[PDB]
Amino acid sequence: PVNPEKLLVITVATAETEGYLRFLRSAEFFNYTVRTLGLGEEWRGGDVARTVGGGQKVRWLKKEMEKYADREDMIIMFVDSYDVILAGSPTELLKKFVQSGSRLLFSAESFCWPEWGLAEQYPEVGTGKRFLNSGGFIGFATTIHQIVRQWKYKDDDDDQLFYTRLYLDPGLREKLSLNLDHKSRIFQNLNGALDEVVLKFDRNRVRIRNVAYDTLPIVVHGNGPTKLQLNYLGNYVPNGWTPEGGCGFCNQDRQPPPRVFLAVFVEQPTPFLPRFLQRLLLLDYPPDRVTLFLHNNEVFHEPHIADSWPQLQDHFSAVKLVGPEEALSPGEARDMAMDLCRQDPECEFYFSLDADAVLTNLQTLRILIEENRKVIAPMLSRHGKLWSNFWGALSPDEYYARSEDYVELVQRKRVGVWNVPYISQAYVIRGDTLRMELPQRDVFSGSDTDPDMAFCKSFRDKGIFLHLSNQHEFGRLLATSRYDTEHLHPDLWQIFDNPVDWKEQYIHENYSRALEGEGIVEQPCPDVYWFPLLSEQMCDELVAEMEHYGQWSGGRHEDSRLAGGYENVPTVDIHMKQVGYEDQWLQLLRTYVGPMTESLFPGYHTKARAVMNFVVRYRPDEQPSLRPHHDSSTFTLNVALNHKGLDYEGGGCRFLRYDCVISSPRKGWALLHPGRLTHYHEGLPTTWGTRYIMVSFVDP
Amino acid sequence: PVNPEKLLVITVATAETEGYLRFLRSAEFFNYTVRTLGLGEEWRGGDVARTVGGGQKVRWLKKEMEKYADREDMIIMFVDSYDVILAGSPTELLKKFVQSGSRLLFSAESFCWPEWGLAEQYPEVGTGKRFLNSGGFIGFATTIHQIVRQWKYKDDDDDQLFYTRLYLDPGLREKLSLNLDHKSRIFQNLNGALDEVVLKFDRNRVRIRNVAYDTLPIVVHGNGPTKLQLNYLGNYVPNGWTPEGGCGFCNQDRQPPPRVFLAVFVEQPTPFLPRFLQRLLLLDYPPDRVTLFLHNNEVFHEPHIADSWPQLQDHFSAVKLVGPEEALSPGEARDMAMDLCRQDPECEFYFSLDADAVLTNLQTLRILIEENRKVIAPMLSRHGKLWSNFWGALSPDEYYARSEDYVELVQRKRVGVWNVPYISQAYVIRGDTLRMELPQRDVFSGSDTDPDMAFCKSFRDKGIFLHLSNQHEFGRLLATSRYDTEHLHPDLWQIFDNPVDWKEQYIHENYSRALEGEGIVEQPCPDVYWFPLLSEQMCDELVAEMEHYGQWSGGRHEDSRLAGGYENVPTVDIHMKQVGYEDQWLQLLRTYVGPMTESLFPGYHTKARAVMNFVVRYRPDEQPSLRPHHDSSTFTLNVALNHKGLDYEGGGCRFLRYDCVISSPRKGWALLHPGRLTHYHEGLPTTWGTRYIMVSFVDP
Ligand SMILES: O=c1ccn([C@@H]2O[C@H](COP(=O)(O)OP(=O)(O)O[C@H]3OC[C@@H](O)[C@H](O)[C@H]3O)[C@@H](O)[C@H]2O)c(=O)[nH]1
Ligand SMILES: O=c1ccn([C@@H]2O[C@H](COP(=O)(O)OP(=O)(O)O[C@H]3OC[C@@H](O)[C@H](O)[C@H]3O)[C@@H](O)[C@H]2O)c(=O)[nH]1
Ligand SMILES: *[C@@H]1O[C@H](CO)[C@@H](O[C@@H]2O[C@H](CO)[C@@H](O)[C@H](O)[C@H]2NC(C)=O)[C@H](O)[C@H]1NC(C)=O
Ligand SMILES: *[C@@H]1O[C@H](CO)[C@@H](O[C@@H]2O[C@H](CO)[C@@H](O)[C@H](O)[C@H]2NC(C)=O)[C@H](O)[C@H]1NC(C)=O
Ligand SMILES: *[C@@H]1O[C@H](CO)[C@@H](O)[C@H](O)[C@H]1NC(C)=O
Ligand SMILES: *[C@@H]1O[C@H](CO)[C@@H](O)[C@H](O)[C@H]1NC(C)=O
Ligand SMILES: O=C(O)CCC(=O)C(=O)O
Ligand SMILES: O=C(O)CCC(=O)C(=O)O
Ligand SMILES: [Fe+2]
Ligand SMILES: [Fe+2]
Ligand SMILES: [Fe+2]
Ligand SMILES: [Fe+2]
Ligand SMILES: [Mn+2]
Ligand SMILES: [Mn+2]
Repeated sequence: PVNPEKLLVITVATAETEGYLRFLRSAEFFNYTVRTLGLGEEWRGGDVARTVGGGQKVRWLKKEMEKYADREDMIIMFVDSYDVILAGSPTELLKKFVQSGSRLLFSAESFCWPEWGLAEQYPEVGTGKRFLNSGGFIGFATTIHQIVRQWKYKDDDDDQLFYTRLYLDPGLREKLSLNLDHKSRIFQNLNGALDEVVLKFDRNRVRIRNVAYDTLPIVVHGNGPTKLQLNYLGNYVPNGWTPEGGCGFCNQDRQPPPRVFLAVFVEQPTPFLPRFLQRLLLLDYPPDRVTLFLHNNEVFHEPHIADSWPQLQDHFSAVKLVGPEEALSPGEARDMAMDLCRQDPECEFYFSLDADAVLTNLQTLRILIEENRKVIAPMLSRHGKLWSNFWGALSPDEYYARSEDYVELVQRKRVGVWNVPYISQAYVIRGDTLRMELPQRDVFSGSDTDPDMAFCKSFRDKGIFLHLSNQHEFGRLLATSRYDTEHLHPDLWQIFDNPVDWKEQYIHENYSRALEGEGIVEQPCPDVYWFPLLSEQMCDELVAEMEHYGQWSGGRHEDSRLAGGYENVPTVDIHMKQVGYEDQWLQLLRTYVGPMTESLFPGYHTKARAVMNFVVRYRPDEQPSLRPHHDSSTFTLNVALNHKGLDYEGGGCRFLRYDCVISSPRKGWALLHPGRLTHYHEGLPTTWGTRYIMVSFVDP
Repeated sequence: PVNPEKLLVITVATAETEGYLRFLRSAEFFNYTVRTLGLGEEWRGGDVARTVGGGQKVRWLKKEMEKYADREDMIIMFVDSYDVILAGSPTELLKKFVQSGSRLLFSAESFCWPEWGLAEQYPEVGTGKRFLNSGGFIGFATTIHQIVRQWKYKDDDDDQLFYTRLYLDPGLREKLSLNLDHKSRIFQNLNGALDEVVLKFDRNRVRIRNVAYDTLPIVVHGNGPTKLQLNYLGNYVPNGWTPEGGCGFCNQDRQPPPRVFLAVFVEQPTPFLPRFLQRLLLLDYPPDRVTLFLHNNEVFHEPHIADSWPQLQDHFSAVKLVGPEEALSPGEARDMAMDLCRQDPECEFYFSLDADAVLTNLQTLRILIEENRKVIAPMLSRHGKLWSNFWGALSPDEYYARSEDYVELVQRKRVGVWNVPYISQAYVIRGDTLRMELPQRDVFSGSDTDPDMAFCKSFRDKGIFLHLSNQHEFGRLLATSRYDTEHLHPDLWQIFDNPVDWKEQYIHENYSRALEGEGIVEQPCPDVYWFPLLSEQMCDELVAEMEHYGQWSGGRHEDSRLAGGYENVPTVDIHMKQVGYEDQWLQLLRTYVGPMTESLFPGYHTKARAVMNFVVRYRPDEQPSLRPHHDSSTFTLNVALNHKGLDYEGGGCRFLRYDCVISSPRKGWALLHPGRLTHYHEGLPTTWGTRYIMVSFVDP
């Protein structure tokens, strides 16, 4: 058994990149011994991701190997560091090396690179990989020194070609006992073998398994165009995320805070923007340490920004508004906001937030800053759907693709901080990263590529990890796809696209607690129940939308009411189908009135059918009252839309057979009474002002 | 001015017939002086209504006139008595006689009788009547004596021919100044002039007016085949019935009573015969003075007669039953019953009563006996219709005809005792009339004529008046036309044909008082009303009719009930349409449940639509309960059909949302509760016996 104290891992790294630190973490997990060559030096090996080169690695290794030229007792493994993670122990590594019977074992790959013609000089192998890969090899220090000492070439010459031609010398190959890891027992190069590699999980550790050769490799090399696939594996292997310990690089549990440049982007008509702007004032971060930048591209949102701008300017240390009259494109606005933080050394963190991002966690900014990453984004999903603000994978031409663990992350079956290829809508970028690693102005612009994609690609080109955290509940994403702005209050029509946000804005705040019991629902008259339904904003906007239409009924008008025999009992009103809001109001009936009715009348079941839905207006000089009658309905919904005294005097509902009077209606509250046989009722005269009510004859 | 003390009326009468007494009454009304010739003698003038004759009148007048042969101061009017009424005063009579300028004025008529060939010897007249009528003439005693003294012929020779040939002597006509009353100024012969005579009314007196000649005749002669028309006029003229004094020959205001032979006739299947038989025990007349005869021709009624025969035999002095096994025809049975009283000198009055006669006035027998007529009938009409138990007129061939005052009598605009040509169903005949005036056995039989018509014709042939009294409310006539006896209880199906009687038998006795307020209706649970509806007999017969059908439902059966979502809530029941009683029960709903519902739920209006009508049976070994559910109805009718404790234990209705239980239902009482939304209810288990209820889902 070879002593693990005799094993030395040698790698090359000119800077402590995130890839290098990910490698060191995997090495320290198995208690490896790693000597790093080249830290602080300039990389003279040319463009590594674009062409051949990397000879500077061999030059540095050759100089380092002169100390160990006679050390037969020492085993040395050389690996890359930026795109390599370790998945096995040094004990298992050395046992597999001895089993190989080799004295210097190179990794094998599918492609004969960089000279494809040399592939016939290679020995013929069976199902295994056939050609040498310089990204990783392990052997005796003496044998390695005899190979690397022959290096006499330029810093940008290809290292793999140098090792390949030495391996293709049959005399040298057999004298020094050089070999290749054909079946990936030790080294797993990913390029050309993505469909052979799967994750193998354990309790507190993850590995990869080669399903082609049924092996458990020690070294995972994301060589060539497999960087993102290695990022994916690196989220688990070796102790990234485990079924028992969760993520092992996050903060599972949570004096001046860093100064932050908060940039808000409104690049399309967005629902509930006033609610988004008011939510900025509620973010749990000292506003004296936050600078606000807001780019609005929509003239539709100019009144919204203007309403809240005094409070924003009074809240944050400094504010800046870039409006639609500046003709900025989204890529230009995002370049400008980011460069405003880059050119300010007092900007310690950059926080980009889009209008369709609803942050339910007011501690989002603290949590992401405390995660201490270069770039990190909170996970935000469309409510009840799989769509969210990140991608797990890329198609070969850098387009959307679904990763194998995307659904587990969105559903939060696995939580942590994840290295992902794409993020959007909300992210926190370290300001020093913008200054030292991405100093260019054209991060979002420069191409015909989409700005969101150009931003992520600009960071991936620099080796910057794009982190995504589902460690906490952060928020959701608003549906903005087909937002109809051709209304006086477009957010009234958002009951389908954004139901959660529509409820919080238009459904009464105490509605849910009333539905869950708690003695909020009243019964002022026998079998006439009284519960809060609509918020004051819903009533104010609904009435406003009615008067904006203006076509109130009068004579020649018929309602589904029943007086003495044949008799016409009309109201001055506007029906929901007149204004195009019936489909929306019927959804409110199905979602909110239906379940309330079944709770109050045990035994009754309803789908909330309603042909007659309309808003009644009462006025002393128009029609101030409604004479006794029945309703063509099983039960009737009567919602007060304004305040008694403030907006009108008099009014009220009176149930004759009980001598019971709803003297003082409540704005947004609803009456629930049977419509036939027993509740002959009457609308008491409106003596002053104007009285609005919303009426629905349910289940006719 | 001729002194009325010089006027003498001479008439002939062998007996004081009703016609003679009607004449004397009219004479005494105007204070006439009447000498009657021939009382007590045998009529030897032959058949007067069948051929020529009447010379016995002239023989008696001739002998009487010898006293007055020289009395120039005396005016004498001769008239018939059996078919003559007086309509004017002697003063008006004598003024018109002087105006004629005649010394002996005969009545004129349209027909030259009895020798039609003599009519050319008559003088030519204009529009007036041309020929002599011997029924009435007025003249000086001297002139009359010179005419009648020439009588030298047989008792059965024609008097009119004797007077006619004397009048056709032109020398005698002009010497004695004989004349005819061409334009009916004094005498009005009815034969050949019915369309010229109308009644002229006054405050306390009625006359007749001749519309052809615009005259007011003094003497009305119903000569020949106009007896019934004179009977009609005699009901008014001169003081029969007047607009101010009413009838002047009736009892407008009401110690052993006379013995009576009560004959009951059941000649067809008759509805409510048990109720008729029980009503006999309630007639307000001492039953020790009544003999009961009952002829039943229907085997369908044998059980009914048998049920009540012990009580009848115990009630009346003597009883006799003639059943269907005797093969008697209605004419033979009515002959037998009438002759049983005729051959008994202890029978003082005969009271014939048919099964379709409902006597609502228990004092009917006293009232009719106190009227002191030979034959008298109480007016009984079909409820709300014009059909009744008498005719006002006859067609020329002795068939039905409507008299000019028929509707006034049936509607009781004119009330009194009326001389009518036909009566039926109920009449009281003086026993001595049967013994002295109609001794024949074949009163109803003998012809192919209908028995009811043969009976009336037998009395009209003898000059017996058939009196009808609408002076009081006496009763009604049952509809027996299409009585369907193919049921276990046929009277259940009588809601249409006899609604008044159907109500009194099957609608609860305290129902009406409950509908009119009076605090009988209860409200045991909120909006669940409780009122009496069906009598105990209705419940017992309805349940019996259900079990006689026997086809109770079970599995595979569906009702219009609503449980949790889609759910089947059936009952072991029989629907009304299965047994052919839906049209009848729907009538009960329209007539009795409808108005009660509108009274209890002010504002609601209903036509009592009900598709689901059925009788539910609950049993411990079958289906003892009904689980919570709603009803496919606006309101539900729940009628208990038997007694709790006596017929079943347990059971009852429970309304869940009110924690209210109808623990003790009442037989024949009905529950009225809404069927939807608020009154989720349940049928409590029937632990012992059998529980029946009638259910209707109204206004679905
Ligand atoms: O700026 C740098 C770039 C690279 N390196 C070292 O050199 C190693 C090679 O870089 P990469 O992993 O990105 O390159 P790949 O493994 O994808 O394949 C590439 O390797 C080197 C290139 O010259 C080859 O042409 C190509 O095969 C790195 O893992 C790192 O250890 C630095 O130390 N500083
Ligand atoms: O039985 C009788 C019948 C008749 N009379 C007297 O004789 C009168 C004539 O009898 P009716 O009124 O019934 O006969 P009418 O007036 O209809 O015509 C008839 O009169 C007598 C007949 O002989 C004639 O042939 C016919 O014209 C009676 O009014 C009555 O006063 C009797 O006193 N006893
Ligand atoms: C929702 O419920 C709360 C409490 O149940 C309501 O609150 C109160 O408001 C009144 C005056 O508006 C105060 O006098 C009370 O002290 C408040 N109580 C509490 C506990 O805060 C609240 O008004 C309800 N919402 C609406 C829209 O009516
Ligand atoms: C109709 O109403 C009368 C009285 O309102 C009911 O009569 C009483 O019957 C009870 C026992 O049945 C007696 O104790 C009372 O004394 C009776 N009262 C009177 C005033 O007679 C009668 O029962 C009702 N009819 C039905 C069918 O229930
Ligand atoms: C690494 O070595 C330390 C001793 O310095 C030991 O506590 C730890 O358990 C080792 N880890 C593994 C995975 O063997
Ligand atoms: C008839 O005479 C009596 C007197 O005896 C008189 O009282 C009565 O009024 C008279 N009737 C008429 C109608 O003249
Ligand atoms: O004004 C009211 O409160 C009653 C009006 C009513 O019942 C209706 O909407 O038909
Ligand atoms: O048994 C009862 O009283 C209730 C039965 C019922 O409600 C029904 O007829 O459907
Ligand atoms: Fe309307
Ligand atoms: Fe209403
Ligand atoms: Fe049924
Ligand atoms: Fe029911
Ligand atoms: Mn590499
Ligand atoms: Mn006569």
